[PDB]
Amino acid sequence: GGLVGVLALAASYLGNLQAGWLQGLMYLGFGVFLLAVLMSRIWLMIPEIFTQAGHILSHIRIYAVGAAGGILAGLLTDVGFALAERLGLLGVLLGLLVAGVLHLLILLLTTLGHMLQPIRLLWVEFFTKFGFYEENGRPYRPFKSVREA
Amino acid sequence: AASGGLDRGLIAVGMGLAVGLAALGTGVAQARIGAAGVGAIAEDRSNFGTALIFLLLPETLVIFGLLIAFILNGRL
Amino acid sequence: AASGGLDRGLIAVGMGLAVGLAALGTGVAQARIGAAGVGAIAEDRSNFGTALIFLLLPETLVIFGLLIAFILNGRL
Amino acid sequence: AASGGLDRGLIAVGMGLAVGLAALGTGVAQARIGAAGVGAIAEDRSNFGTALIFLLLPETLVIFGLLIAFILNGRL
Amino acid sequence: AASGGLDRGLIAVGMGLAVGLAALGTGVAQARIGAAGVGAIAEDRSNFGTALIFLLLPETLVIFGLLIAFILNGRL
Amino acid sequence: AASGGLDRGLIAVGMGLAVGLAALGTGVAQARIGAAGVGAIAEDRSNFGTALIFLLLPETLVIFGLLIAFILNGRL
Amino acid sequence: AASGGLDRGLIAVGMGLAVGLAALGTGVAQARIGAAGVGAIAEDRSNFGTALIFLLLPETLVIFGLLIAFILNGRL
Amino acid sequence: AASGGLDRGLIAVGMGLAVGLAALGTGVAQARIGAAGVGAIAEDRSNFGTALIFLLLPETLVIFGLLIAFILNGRL
Amino acid sequence: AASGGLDRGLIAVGMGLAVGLAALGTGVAQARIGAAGVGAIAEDRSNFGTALIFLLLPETLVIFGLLIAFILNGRL
Amino acid sequence: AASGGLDRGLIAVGMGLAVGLAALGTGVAQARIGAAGVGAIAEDRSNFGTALIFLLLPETLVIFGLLIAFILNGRL
Amino acid sequence: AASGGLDRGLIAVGMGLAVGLAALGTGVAQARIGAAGVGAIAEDRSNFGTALIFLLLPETLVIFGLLIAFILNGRL
Amino acid sequence: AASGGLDRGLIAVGMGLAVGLAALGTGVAQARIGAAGVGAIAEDRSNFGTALIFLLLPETLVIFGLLIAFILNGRL
Amino acid sequence: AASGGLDRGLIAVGMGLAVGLAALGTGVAQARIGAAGVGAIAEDRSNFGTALIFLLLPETLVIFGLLIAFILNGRL
Amino acid sequence: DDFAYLNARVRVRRGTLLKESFFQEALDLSFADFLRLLSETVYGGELAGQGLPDVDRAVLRTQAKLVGDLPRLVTGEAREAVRLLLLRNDLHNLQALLRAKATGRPFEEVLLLPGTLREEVWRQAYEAQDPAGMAQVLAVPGHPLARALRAVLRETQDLARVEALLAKRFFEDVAKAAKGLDQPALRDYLALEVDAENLRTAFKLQGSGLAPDAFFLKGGRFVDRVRFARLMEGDYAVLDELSGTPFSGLSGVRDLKALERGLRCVLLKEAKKGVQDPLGVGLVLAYVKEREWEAVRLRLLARRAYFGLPRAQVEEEVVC
Repeated sequence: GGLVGVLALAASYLGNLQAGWLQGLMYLGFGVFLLAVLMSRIWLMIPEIFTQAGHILSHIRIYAVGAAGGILAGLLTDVGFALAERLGLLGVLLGLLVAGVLHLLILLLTTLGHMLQPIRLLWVEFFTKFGFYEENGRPYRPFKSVREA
Repeated sequence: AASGGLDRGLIAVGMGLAVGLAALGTGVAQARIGAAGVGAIAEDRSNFGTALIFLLLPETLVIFGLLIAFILNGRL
Repeated sequence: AASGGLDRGLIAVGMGLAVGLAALGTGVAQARIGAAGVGAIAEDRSNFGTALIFLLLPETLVIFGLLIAFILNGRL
Repeated sequence: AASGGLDRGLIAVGMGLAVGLAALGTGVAQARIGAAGVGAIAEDRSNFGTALIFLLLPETLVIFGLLIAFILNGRL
Repeated sequence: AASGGLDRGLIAVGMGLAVGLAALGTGVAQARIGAAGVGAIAEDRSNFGTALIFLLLPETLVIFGLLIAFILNGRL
Repeated sequence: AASGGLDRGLIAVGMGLAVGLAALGTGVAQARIGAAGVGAIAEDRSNFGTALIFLLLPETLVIFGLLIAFILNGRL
Repeated sequence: AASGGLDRGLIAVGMGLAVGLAALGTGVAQARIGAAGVGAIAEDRSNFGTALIFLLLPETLVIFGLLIAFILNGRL
Repeated sequence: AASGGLDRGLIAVGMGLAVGLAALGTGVAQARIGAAGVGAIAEDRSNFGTALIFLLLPETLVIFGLLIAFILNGRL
Repeated sequence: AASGGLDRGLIAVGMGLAVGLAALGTGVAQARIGAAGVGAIAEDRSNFGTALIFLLLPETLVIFGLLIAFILNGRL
Repeated sequence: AASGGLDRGLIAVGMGLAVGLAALGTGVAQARIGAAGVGAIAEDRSNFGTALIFLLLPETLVIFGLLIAFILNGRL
Repeated sequence: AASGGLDRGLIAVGMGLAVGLAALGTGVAQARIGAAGVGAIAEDRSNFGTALIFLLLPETLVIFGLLIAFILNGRL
Repeated sequence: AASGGLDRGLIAVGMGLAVGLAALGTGVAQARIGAAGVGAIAEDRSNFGTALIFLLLPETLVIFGLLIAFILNGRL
Repeated sequence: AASGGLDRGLIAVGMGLAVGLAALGTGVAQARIGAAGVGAIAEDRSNFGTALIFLLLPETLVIFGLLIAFILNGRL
Repeated sequence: DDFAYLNARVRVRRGTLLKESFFQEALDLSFADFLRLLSETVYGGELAGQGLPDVDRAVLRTQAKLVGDLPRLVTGEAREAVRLLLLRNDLHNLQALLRAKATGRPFEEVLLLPGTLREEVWRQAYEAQDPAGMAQVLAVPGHPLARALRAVLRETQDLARVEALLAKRFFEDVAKAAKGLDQPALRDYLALEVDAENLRTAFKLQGSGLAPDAFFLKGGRFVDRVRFARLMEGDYAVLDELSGTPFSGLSGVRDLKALERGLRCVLLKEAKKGVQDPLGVGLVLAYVKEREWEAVRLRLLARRAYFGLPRAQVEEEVVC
């Protein structure tokens, strides 16, 4: 129920100039739509929806990092074989080759770290009761065991 | 774009602090709760969802900081 | 940045800083209670809710910085 | 983005820091005690009313500040 | 107030900090003693006057600012 | 309030920091003795006048900030 | 190189705070959690993943710095 | 009141630091020892005089600062 | 060498900041883990290859410094 | 005297730092020894004397700025 | 190389900073890691070649300083 | 005397820093060893000729500082 | 008094800092290890041979510097 | 703080041993000679004349003066931890008081080991008639065992059952309490004790094989209710399945006496880990254990010597 208003606010920064005004103080009625049935069950612990919102920012962050750390990886071949030193010069190609053989193996080791992030993202989703039996235990084997091969 | 100045600078300045304050808080926070899990797992392998649950969580603070840091760009 | 105004700029820097310092407070806060949290499965399932509820409170720290951000600018 | 007068950038300064520093201190303070509390509930169901009296104290520090901060600030 | 040059603004800055810096200190102070406190009631009902009293003592630091500040209040 | 030089600005400001730095130090100081402190009352209810006399000593640090404040102002 | 633009300087400063703070934070976060582990390595070559798994979550922070640095680039 | 000038500010600042730096050190010194102190009194009412006599020593530090602080400003 | 404009001047500093700072981070990270590490060797020479590998990840900070120190000089 | 040049104040500055930083060191050095020291009396009245004697050493650190200062002065 | 223009003063300061900051970090690293080891050694004489290798790792930080300083000065 | 050269002001700060900081390092060395010590006095009455013999070698160092500080001046 | 113009003073600086910052690292290293180290002899007489090999490493930092201090002098 | 002092105090304390060779002689020492050997050693400082009750008494006092002093110091995290150890044996003593209290057996003949609570607490407790009142007394200074005793007492006032269910419940309290530190070594040794207690209890109860959990104390880490159960069913194969578990000298053992020996060795091997453990509780802990282990052999060998009993009679049991 909340979401339409989210899109409303988002646009003025999301295109900056491309959008922001296909919606507005749309939020004021959209926020009401959100909470209606949380309140119908009563729920003596309603504020707790805050944490459901936290996951969204996290999902973004994991992809972002998976990308950025990703990008960084390509750029080490660039400051490891290509251009960097001084303002960026030609002979850096083979000055860096002193380093060049070295950067390759280091790079290899670390990118393995990046792929655990796909799974970190996934782990956000897996125990968040979106068609799942685990919920910090609960009869059924962890998901941990399920995906590996 | 265009020559800097102290006002532009004031907004330019704050961008690192926003990410940094939030980032620092997530790491220290993660270090004690995060620390708690290896023994729990060891003792009770079944208990892992908790260990696993501790680490994700402080990290929301850093995400907020970065957002403030970003927003200043495109207003700087 | 902004309209300009070094004074306005001065009020602007700190509105964010208010948000950042609190974020730092919120994480550390989550960490000590989180440590209690490994304890929680053990102590009482009934109290588990309490432990969980205990976590809810620190984000308020943050709220003060943002109130200062809404109220301050636009106004300036 | 607008403007005010010369005063506001200067007057603003202690107002943010006041909310942020107290807030940071409050988060740590409340958290350790919040953690501490949990042994008492299991042990004594009775202490839950006590727990209700106990926890409150560091958070007050900010409230006085909002009152003064408004008389000073938002004074434009 | 919300009028005046930059210099007057400096006298304003530190008033919050007196209160704020002390506030940060009070929270940490409250956390160790407070932690000590929960057990004292919990085991010992008799200890309630002491425990209730105990948490208070660091808190004085902040308070000094409020009396002078209040007599000042809005003079500037 | 009042307007004048750069000199006036340093002294007016400083009244809080002097108090604040010491305050932060005192709070932690009182806290270690205090946490320990809760136990003596528990042990000897009888001792309570002694215990009451005992706690006091670290608290002096703040008072110096106030002493320097009496001297400094008058250029405020 | 040479005499940097007034603009380039504002962003260039803040460029450092992001890389240094996150990098430092990750190493320390890894170190405490890292410290707890060692008997397990000996015990179980297979179980090894848990201490290791612990380290991965903090790893996000540094990478965040690179993203904000990325948007700035060509203005710096 | 007072008036500015580049020379004066350096002396105006430092008088407090001499006292302040010592104050922080003294408090921490007392805190650790003070905590240790509390049992000795309780059993041995006799040990109370000793507990006090032991406790006293770090406070001298501040006084050194005061002599030096006095020496700085007089020029001002 | 000789005179430098604002970019060069800013970088000249940071070449040093970089070398000192990384070393500091590396040391702290190393202190907690390093303290933990040793008993295992005594027990197991066999695991020693694993140990030799074990210490390594925070240490990365120093190497980044040499490449950047190299890069800075030449915009210097 | 009066507002002299920048130098008298600047030269004045560094004298304090030596004394102050060292002062902080004395208190802490004394703190570890004293706290342990309270335990020493308890454990051994005969070992109480070493602790008592031990506590004395750190205070020299403050003095170190002053001996070089006495000889120097005739240039303030 | 001796007196010169605007760039040089900046490298000369920071050349020192490179050395100072790394030295503090190495020392801290040795203190915790170093402290655990000797009992292990007491048992394991066996480790002694290993002991020459084990201590060795934080110490690299110092070496890093000599190249950056030498190349900077003692080479410019 | 009084105000003088630009060289003196720049030079003056760090002379003090050299004398005070070395003092802090020597003091910390005493504090931890002292802490270990009362059980040690009991244990190792035996080391005293030796203990006495090591102790001698560093005290010469203190004199080197006073000298170096004395000799350097001629730029102050 | 002394010579004027900023540049020599600017070059002058790092020699004192070299003594202070490195000294904090040596002290922190010396204190924790030294307490175990003198002690190693006390329990374990065999460890005196070990102690002779083990303790030794921090001592290099000051002596190269005096040689370098000499090298530094000639820049100024 | 104060484990700077504690490990160090311990470092000196660890010296007053009566070496392995003491015990080896003792095999070959008559009672008089055994006594002579003892009088020249630290137990000798509590030995006046010659005679076994005196040896044993000397042991109590010897352990007392070097360790028993320590519970009054309670202030460090560690001191509290140490308090837990002592509390457990003492918990036995408390049981001895409770049981004494119930059968018209007087208060006066129940020796206590160095107590966190003084003589008068015990006296009051004894003197505080109702089972609630006795328990309430122990709580006056504070005693997690008081409250536990009460917790068990809340349902009925049946002394023996209260003691039994309490022992399980207390070791359950302990499980949390030991967890409430960290200073692992005590925790570890204790964990091995849980396993060990389970093995012996199952052993004591074997062939009963009822509802095992009433006798299975929880906190098994290589043992579980079923393994316990199986042994209690009489299935000895459990020890043969509890192999490659941390308890290897129990393998194939079919007697409790040898069982206790193996267990002592395993746990001892764990206790021995502490020798230069910092805040990590090992150096003091191990030291307490040394005094313990020494005491065991001395008393055993004292009798051996006294009655002239074989070398072979002590041979399994004065080594681990």
